[PDB]
Amino acid sequence: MREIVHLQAGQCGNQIGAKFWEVISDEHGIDPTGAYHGDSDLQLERINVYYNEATGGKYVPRAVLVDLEPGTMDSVRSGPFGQIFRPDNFVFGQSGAGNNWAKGHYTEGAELVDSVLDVVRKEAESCDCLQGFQLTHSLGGGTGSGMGTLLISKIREEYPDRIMNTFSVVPSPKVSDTVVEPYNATLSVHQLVENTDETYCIDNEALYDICFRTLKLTTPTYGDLNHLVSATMSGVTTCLRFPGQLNADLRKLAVNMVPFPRLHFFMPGFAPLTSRGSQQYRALTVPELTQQMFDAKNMMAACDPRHGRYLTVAAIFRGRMSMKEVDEQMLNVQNKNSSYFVEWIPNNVKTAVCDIPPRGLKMSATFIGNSTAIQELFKRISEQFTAMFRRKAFLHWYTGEGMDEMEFTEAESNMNDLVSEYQQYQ
Amino acid sequence: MREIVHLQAGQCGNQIGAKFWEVISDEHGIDPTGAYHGDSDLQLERINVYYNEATGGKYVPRAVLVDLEPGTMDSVRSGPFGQIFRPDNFVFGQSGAGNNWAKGHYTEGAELVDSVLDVVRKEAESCDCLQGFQLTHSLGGGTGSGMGTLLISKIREEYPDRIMNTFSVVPSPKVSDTVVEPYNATLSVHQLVENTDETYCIDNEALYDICFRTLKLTTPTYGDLNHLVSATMSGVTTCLRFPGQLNADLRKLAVNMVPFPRLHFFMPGFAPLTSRGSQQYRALTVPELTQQMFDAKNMMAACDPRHGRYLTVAAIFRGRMSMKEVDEQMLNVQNKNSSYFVEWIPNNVKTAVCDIPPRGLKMSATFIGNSTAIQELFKRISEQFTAMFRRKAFLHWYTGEGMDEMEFTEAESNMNDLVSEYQQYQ
Amino acid sequence: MRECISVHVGQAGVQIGNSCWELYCLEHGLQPDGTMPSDSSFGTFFSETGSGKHVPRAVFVDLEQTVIGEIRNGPYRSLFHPEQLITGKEDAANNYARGHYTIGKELIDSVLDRVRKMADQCSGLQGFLVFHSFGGGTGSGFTSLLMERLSVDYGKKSKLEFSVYPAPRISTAVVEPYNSILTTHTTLEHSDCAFMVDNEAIYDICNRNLDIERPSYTNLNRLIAQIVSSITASLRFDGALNVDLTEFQTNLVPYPRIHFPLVTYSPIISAEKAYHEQLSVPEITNACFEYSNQMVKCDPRRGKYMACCLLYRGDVVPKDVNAAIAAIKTRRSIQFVDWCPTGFKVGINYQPPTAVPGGDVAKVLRAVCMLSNTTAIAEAWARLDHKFDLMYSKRAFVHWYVGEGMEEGEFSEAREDMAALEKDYEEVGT
Ligand SMILES: CC(=O)O[C@H]1C(=O)[C@@]2(C)[C@H]([C@H](OC(=O)c3ccccc3)[C@]3(O)C[C@H](OC(=O)[C@H](O)[C@@H](NC(=O)c4ccccc4)c4ccccc4)C(C)=C1C3(C)C)[C@]1(OC(C)=O)CO[C@@H]1C[C@@H]2O
Ligand SMILES: CC(=O)O[C@H]1C(=O)[C@@]2(C)[C@H]([C@H](OC(=O)c3ccccc3)[C@]3(O)C[C@H](OC(=O)[C@H](O)[C@@H](NC(=O)c4ccccc4)c4ccccc4)C(C)=C1C3(C)C)[C@]1(OC(C)=O)CO[C@@H]1C[C@@H]2O
Ligand SMILES: Nc1nc2c(ncn2[C@@H]2O[C@H](COP(=O)(O)OP(=O)(O)OP(=O)(O)O)[C@@H](O)[C@H]2O)c(=O)[nH]1
Ligand SMILES: Nc1nc2c(ncn2[C@@H]2O[C@H](COP(=O)(O)OP(=O)(O)O)[C@@H](O)[C@H]2O)c(=O)[nH]1
Ligand SMILES: Nc1nc2c(ncn2[C@@H]2O[C@H](COP(=O)(O)OP(=O)(O)O)[C@@H](O)[C@H]2O)c(=O)[nH]1
Ligand SMILES: [Mg+2]
Repeated sequence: MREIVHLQAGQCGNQIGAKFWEVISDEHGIDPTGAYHGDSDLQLERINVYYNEATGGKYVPRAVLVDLEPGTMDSVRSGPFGQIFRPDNFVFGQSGAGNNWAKGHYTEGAELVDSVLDVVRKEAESCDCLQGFQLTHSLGGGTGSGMGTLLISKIREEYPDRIMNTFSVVPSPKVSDTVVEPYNATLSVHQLVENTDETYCIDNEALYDICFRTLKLTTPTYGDLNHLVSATMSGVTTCLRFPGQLNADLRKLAVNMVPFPRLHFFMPGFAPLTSRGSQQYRALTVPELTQQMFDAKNMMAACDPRHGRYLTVAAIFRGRMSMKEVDEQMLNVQNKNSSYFVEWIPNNVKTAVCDIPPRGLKMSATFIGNSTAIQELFKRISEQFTAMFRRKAFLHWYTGEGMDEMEFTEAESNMNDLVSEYQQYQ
Repeated sequence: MREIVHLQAGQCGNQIGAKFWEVISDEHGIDPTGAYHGDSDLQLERINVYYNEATGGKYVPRAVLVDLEPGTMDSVRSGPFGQIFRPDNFVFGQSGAGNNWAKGHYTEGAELVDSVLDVVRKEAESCDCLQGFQLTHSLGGGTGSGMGTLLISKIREEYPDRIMNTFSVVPSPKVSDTVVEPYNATLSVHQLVENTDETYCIDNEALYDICFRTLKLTTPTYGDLNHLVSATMSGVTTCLRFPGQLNADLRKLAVNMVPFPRLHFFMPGFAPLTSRGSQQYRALTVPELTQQMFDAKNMMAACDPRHGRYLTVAAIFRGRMSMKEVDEQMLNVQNKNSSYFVEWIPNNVKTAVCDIPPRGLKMSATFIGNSTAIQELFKRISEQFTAMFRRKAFLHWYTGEGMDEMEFTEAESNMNDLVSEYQQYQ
Repeated sequence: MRECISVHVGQAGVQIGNSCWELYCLEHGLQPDGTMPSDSSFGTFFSETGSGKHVPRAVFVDLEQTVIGEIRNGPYRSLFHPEQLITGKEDAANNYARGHYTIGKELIDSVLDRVRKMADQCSGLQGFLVFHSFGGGTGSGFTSLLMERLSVDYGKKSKLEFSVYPAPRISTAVVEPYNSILTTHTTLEHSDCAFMVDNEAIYDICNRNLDIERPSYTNLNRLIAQIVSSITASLRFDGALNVDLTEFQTNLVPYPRIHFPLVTYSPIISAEKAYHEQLSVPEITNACFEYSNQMVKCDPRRGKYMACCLLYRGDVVPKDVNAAIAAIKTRRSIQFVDWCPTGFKVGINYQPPTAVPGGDVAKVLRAVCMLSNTTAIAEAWARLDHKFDLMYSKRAFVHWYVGEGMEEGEFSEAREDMAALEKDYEEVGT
């Protein structure tokens, strides 16, 4: 019944993934041992969406864990929930990607993908009706960017009609840890624009802006960033895991969210987010969830939506709430902000409403933006790429893996073609 | 009342036998002293099938123990249940078989068989109505292969109408401990095809495959292999030891299982088998017992049944279960797998159902396959035999016992005649 | 039941015996005075008298007094029966013909009388264990006189024979090639399984594995005895897969004359390294296929394997052994003959290897002795018959053998019979 297969690539993809599995195990009431310990029948009704039943009523999550180094598998397996995953589903190399896309895609991960893909088959053949693939990765570095997009290509060729749905942490100039980040991302975005049905563009600069300007955390870690990402991952699948007044499958999102085939680079958000010391003073209700959700400080990519227009927004609400009040606020937003929505679509907002809010809050909303403002994320990567590439800097590490200079020229060409298609509807 | 006489030959036959006597003594509730200590009247109702009553209500098992060396008698007599057997029924030589069939059949065991056979008479004359002989041995080495088939020939000539039923551990290439294994087996199979009414072909390669790929044991011993064999030995006689919804004697198996006289080389299996750490997650029920029982990894010979077709299968179930559910699953299997059963037999499955499941499980099934895939077990022995015999290697150890080269030629001739009769119905 | 008569001949056989009986006494818990403080495990090697004294089933024979008078005076003077330590007056002088025709001709009917008085105390005697030098005058000539008698007196009984054989370069005598070639009739006609061993191969094993830079013969004999303890362990102890002394031969010997296996032991290891190596069943199995651990200086890769007996002892499980031999079958450098598709005979015994307390060889949970019939051993024969050919072309020492009652034609008749054995081992590889 609409099973999902989930795949984790590199350090970032395994870290946002290993936090996601702690979040949806809390929702479904699954113990770190894999045993069920929840309150409610609704937690158990759709446990098959993310888990396999095994003997003694132990639940085994349908993750595949992929890396070119053992050290992230060792960090996940030893972690808060590490014992939950199937030992056979940890698929790994020994020598890493070197932060090189071409090691991921052509050498170190091209060896390993035959050992990954045949595990993706064992999980997809155990499904009753697979709806799709949910892949967590980063576009900087070499494992997530280059092996993860190799793996997207292989699963896309094998499962052409299932939803391919990716959560993609990607570079920005003011929060960076790699010299060759622009190269790896430009080579990787070239695969995402052709193969994925949805890609949720996420940024460490925007995830730090939520931690300082909303949550007021003094020292936000990667563990705090991974918690913001995984809340929106739990959010968008909610309507195949729980009952609701308006149900929306990942495909019911895609049909409404993607006007023209390639414009599927979304930008997620979440509400309510409150400063930890301030919760007692806030009224949780649909118009406050709306005034947070649609504000430029809440979105998890550096793009200010005031630099573009939305094509479509989806607001996937959770909790006991009025359909008049939801339909009123999703009208009031796009009429009072009409200069920020495209005027050749007569209603830009999809709504969905689940009856079951996250554990410990009365309501919640996961936001998905599609906006021409995502041109700014692809533009700044393309101009960092260009300034290195005009002087061929660092290319011997990629051409040493047998990659052509022509593949860089063709990747940055396809990047400007993606920038041009969003700028066309501005 | 349908007594069985049981006979153990060589190291392997005395080891699978001395474990079998621990298993059926647990079933019948007999103490290692020979005293009855069981729960139930049904344990005592048919205790005569495998035991003699003696003074003080001590029970003495109707085993004959045969070896050409004292050291296995010493290992059995000192063992977990060794004190149970009659001291007169340990019949043994001093100098061993040297892993030589011709020492077993012509010299060392030809001296001893006059002292064995006259004990088989004392046990068979103490029977009220003997149904048959249940002989445990191996086809590699020299004692079980060559003395055990001498003893089959002598008991067959003396008791022509009683069931001769043998459990026969036999060679395979990847799990071998003897250089001359192919010779000994080819000389021994030539006796089994003519004399036995049933032979249950068992392999150490398949018994190790159950221990690693099903039970997940890290270090399986011969004691763990002997436990898998003896579960299916207890299984096939169950219907003359306990009540049931469908009773099947060893003869009621043979009439249904053996279409043409010589095609009686069966291939056993058992269910449920579960990884020791996983039992609480498994539902014990007839369709899970079926999906284990009819799968190629469960059978105790190296033959994958997907390399042939079954002639007949017998499924001897034990436990409180529905006849609709048994008859439904034994239909669903041979209709959904119809390419793996011969289509000149209109129903290939015999069923039997005993009311008393093994101590500590709610249900169990013992599987008996007859399949044209058993050609592969006889073929690989015949080709190992051929590659040595073309250069007469090792033959001075057999011809030194007065055996002819013509007897090797005639044994391998009769082996290819057995391969051809299974391949004929493919 | 399960007795063995051990016959120790010449200096090499007696000095290997003085290591064998040093080991067997420790392994069965017998004091060097033959008493036993506190199961019949000792019965293969020791007769028990009513005083509670265990007396070894051994005969020690030398044509000169010096080495056995040392056994009659050292710590084992109270172990042996005084008339089964047998000596002559006159050395055999590294001359086969003194051992066989002239000097050993006098002691032989006394040597047989002791072997008769030992066999009459057995009940199902398993065989003979005969220890000797191929290069010695007593080693070659007296063993060949004795074996000819035992092969008419005890024709059915298995005769296992442990031979210190001449090396590629290391030698102690000029006439070592003559005595060895004259012995080849003994091993071919009057032996059932003959374990050739080489001083130079054990010297290299000692250097590489024990890290002893300069070993004596006490270091060699403590390895040669350890192999015979492991061959006999299934006769003496409980195991998962015990191997009878004829069960061994039915898997080792493919053809009547092809009964010259190599032998090797693993792990040979010192206390410096035994605490850092894993010594898993996989490693000690693979160590037996290294040219580095063969106790004859020939390369197994220049041959084909006919059969291997892997005789494990100590803490091992048939799971591990099958998983190990599966990797050996996978390696293309370890090549078996086309006609032996099974290849391996496995034995498994529950008794660990006993340490001699004074020794270099460390305490370990596991050992394997691999005894292995392979075509490669024909090179150790091709070395030595090329040493023989240079000397017999000159008749270089022949007057010492002709002078002591040998026919001159026996040298040609022995070089001829060796060429027919070296033919047979080349013929079966194909
Ligand atoms: C008494 C009270 O009001 O407790 C709240 C709380 O104080 C606040 C501040 C919580 C708290 O959130 C954080 O501290 C936080 C820190 C870094 C990054 C993200 C969150 C809270 O920890 C988080 C926690 O939320 C959950 O448990 C959700 O179900 C969430 N899952 C987890 O956070 C989780 C934690 C550990 C293990 C497994 C899951 C979730 C979100 C989306 C989809 C599914 C589940 C809640 C209600 C609270 C606390 C406990 C203080 C907030 O988070 C949520 C998701 O509600 C942060 O802003 C909101 C507003 C809440 O009022
Ligand atoms: C609490 C619980 O579930 O205990 C089980 C158990 O955990 C499992 C794993 C058992 C266990 O089996 C083994 O450990 C095993 C190991 C090597 C080879 C064969 C078995 C069990 O030991 C075996 C034991 O089975 C029996 O006692 C049967 O009556 C069996 N007889 C014996 O095993 C036996 C043992 C000692 C002395 C005498 C008999 C039998 C089988 C066929 C016909 C007659 C009797 C059982 C139920 C269990 C344990 C105890 C864990 C399993 O075996 C059986 C026969 O049920 C292995 O797969 C099954 C599934 C069971 O769930
Ligand atoms: N390993 C080992 N080899 C020995 C030992 N003693 C002698 N040898 C070998 O014995 C071989 C020569 O045989 P001899 O020692 O002369 O044999 P022998 O029977 O005493 O000969 P004779 O004195 O003529 O009777 C040499 O190659 C030596 O290396 C010993 O204790 N251990
Ligand atoms: N949110 C998040 N970002 C991470 C984490 N670890 C690394 N990153 C960041 O995103 C990039 C991820 O690249 P990485 O996953 O290391 O490359 P890979 O291992 O070769 O795929 C890094 O440069 C970091 O800036 C993590 O746990 N969480
Ligand atoms: N299952 C099982 N197999 C054994 C056992 N002992 C030996 N075997 C194996 O099967 C073969 C049996 O031959 P064996 O019984 O030793 O020959 P015999 O004593 O001359 O009849 C051996 O080569 C082993 O591989 C045992 O206890 N159980
Ligand atoms: Mg001497």
